[PDB]
Amino acid sequence: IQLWQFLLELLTDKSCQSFISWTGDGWEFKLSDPDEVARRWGKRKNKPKMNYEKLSRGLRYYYDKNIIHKTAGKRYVYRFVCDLQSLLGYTPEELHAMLDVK
Amino acid sequence: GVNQLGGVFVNGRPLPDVVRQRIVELAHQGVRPCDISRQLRVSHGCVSKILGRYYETGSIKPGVIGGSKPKVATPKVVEKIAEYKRQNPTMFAWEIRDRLLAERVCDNDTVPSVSSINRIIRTK
Amino acid sequence: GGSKPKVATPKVVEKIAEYKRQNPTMFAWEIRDRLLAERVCDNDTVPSVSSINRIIRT
DNA sequence: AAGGCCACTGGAGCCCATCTCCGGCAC
DNA sequence: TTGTGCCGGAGATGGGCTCCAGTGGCC
Repeated sequence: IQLWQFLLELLTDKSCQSFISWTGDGWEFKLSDPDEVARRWGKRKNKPKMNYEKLSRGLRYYYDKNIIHKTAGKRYVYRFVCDLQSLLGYTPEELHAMLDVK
Repeated sequence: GVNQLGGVFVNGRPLPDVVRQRIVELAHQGVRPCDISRQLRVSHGCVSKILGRYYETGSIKPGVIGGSKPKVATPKVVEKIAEYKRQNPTMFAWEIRDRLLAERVCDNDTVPSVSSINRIIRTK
Repeated sequence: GGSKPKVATPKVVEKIAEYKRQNPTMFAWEIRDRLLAERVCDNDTVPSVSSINRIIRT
């Protein structure tokens, strides 16, 4: 599994909303608890030494692949820029509703 | 498949020689590996491997894929079969199988099958 | 005529499918780990990581 | 008896998607 | 900055994949 997909998995699971959630603005999301997110990624890939520093580098790696962009002026805020609509078959507002996004 | 750089690739297969040549040529011309990776749409790890191998070997050729090493056709077992045939050209494969055991060159697990013994006879 | 299974036995092939049932996020080496711990295969009968992925593809 | 036939194995090398270490730059 | 936060280069990893030498019942 790829990092961007893993985050999507977390973002479409209500029980994970205390550490990662949609901001409501399109496909923008926030790592409310960046360290919990890094820990789970480390567990999913069997990488005991994963940490936010490396997770963060992983996100920077997506910048020019036009998969994910980082929102300026804030910390822990990113935005999927690939066309999730086509992949998921859902619209942003539409998916947020299925997950009860404030 | 399509990698994250948008490049078409065949999982498990070597990058076509023509692309391999272009990677070496672009680096030769001064293009940064990260730029070669992005422009040709090849993972930087692959570009890194190809270039590293080229500076070290002079070749753009990928390694040899596939195959396996002998399991029963051990170097000693093979020489023993040859020694048996030289001693008695008419000895049969199953009789060879029996002498390999009777002399303990093989266990009931190591001993080559009749097919293998003849195959060994035929080839090496 | 070709050959018959030596490790991809119907029993091992069924357990692998069962392990993929519990959690598809398993790596090949992990299937080999449980397939070995639950004593479903002998350390000399356990499929290689390559076989396990071959079994999964088939 | 030996040879043709071929499903089955596992390790070889492959590219990918990171993992990891680290230098740059702005302040 | 003897630092913090963000960016991005490239050798190291190791996963599933295709390959294929090697093997062994069968006729």
